[PDB]
Order: sequence, then C-alpha cells, then structure tokens
Amino acid sequence: GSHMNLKVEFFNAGTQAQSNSIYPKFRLTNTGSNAINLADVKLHYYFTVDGDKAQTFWCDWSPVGSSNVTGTFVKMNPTTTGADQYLEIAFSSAAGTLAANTSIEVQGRFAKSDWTNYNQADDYSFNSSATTYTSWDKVTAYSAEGLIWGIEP
Ligand SMILES: [Ca+2]
Ligand code: NI
Repeated sequence: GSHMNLKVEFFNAGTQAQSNSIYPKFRLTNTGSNAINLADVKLHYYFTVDGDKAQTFWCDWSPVGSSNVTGTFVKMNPTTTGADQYLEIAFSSAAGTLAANTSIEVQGRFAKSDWTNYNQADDYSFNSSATTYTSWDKVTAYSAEGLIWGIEP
C-alpha cells in the first residue's frame, strides 16, 4: 500500500578484511507519499564476531541527529552462515519523521571493547565491493509491523 515504503541502500565505509572496526553506512529513502515515523524503524547488520567481546556502536552522523540513533548487539540463534550476531540500530522519538520522497543517511561504526580484530570477509551483510550506496538485500530494516526490507539469514 503506502506505509512501509522505505528504500534501503548500503555500503561499508571501510572494507579491510582484518579490521578492528566495522563501518556500516545506510541511506534510507521514503519512496511513498506519506511521512514515515523514524522512531518505529530498526536496521540490522549481520556478521560473525570472530571473538565475542562487549561491543559499542557509535552513530557519527545522521541528519536526524546522531544522538537519536543508537545500536545494540544481539546473538543469532541458532547461528548461521555469515551470521552469529547482529547490530540493531534504533531511532529515538526525537529523530522525527522522514518526509515523502526524501532520504537520510545513517553512518556509524562499531568495535570491540578491547579493540581486537574482526574478519569482515565472512560477514553476511559485508559488501566488499561497493564504494557508495547500493541496493543491498543482505541488510534488513523493520517498521513497527516487522520486516520491511532485505533477507534475514
Ligand atoms: Ca566475521
Ligand atoms: Ni503499504
């Protein structure tokens, strides 16, 4: 109809296989005519942790205000190919609405508490090739209604 009209594009800002950080960059576009409430929107980035440690997500930039964008880490259960964990990005109510036919970027990083390495190469959501925003079905997005973009592992 016209309520989950959220286009999701993605790329990795850093593509080193052995990397102490992962650098997800999303661009979300409201392709409908009705405004989208960002507070109900979640994003997932799926990966293998390569040595589990407490992790932190920082949103460095988003037009909606980086402090309104936060991340938590959840274990996949059961684990599967390319995915034993996911980052889940959420928006606060202060993030506001995304207008019809407008887009916002969500640029962030995450790392382990001890700054030890990931191997990005085997990560479900990792795009080793893209150097700018691409239509990527290996990250997912959600509204209040559930999945609205992508293929869960
Ligand atoms: Ca990995
Ligand atoms: Ni709809």
